[PDB]
Amino acid sequence: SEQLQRELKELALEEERLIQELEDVEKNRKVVAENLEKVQAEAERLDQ
Amino acid sequence: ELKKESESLRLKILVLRNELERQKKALGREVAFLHKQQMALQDK
Repeated sequence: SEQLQRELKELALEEERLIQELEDVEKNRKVVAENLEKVQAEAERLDQ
Repeated sequence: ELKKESESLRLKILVLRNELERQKKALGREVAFLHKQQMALQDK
């Protein structure tokens, strides 16, 4: 009953860490997309 | 009801792990593609 309460608290922290990690991966993917588009925009300029 | 609250969190965790793996794999591919394009521009 005590153990299971401590268990619940630790599971929530793990759930929260996974959510944060997913957020951070999305942040990264967004930057990569932005930078890709800048590189593609410049390539297109040069190819003309 | 703890046993239910525990199971709820365990299932949420399982789904998040799988989702995190899929997105990490996507990011990995996207980084490699960006680097390829950056280097192509550098090289030509």
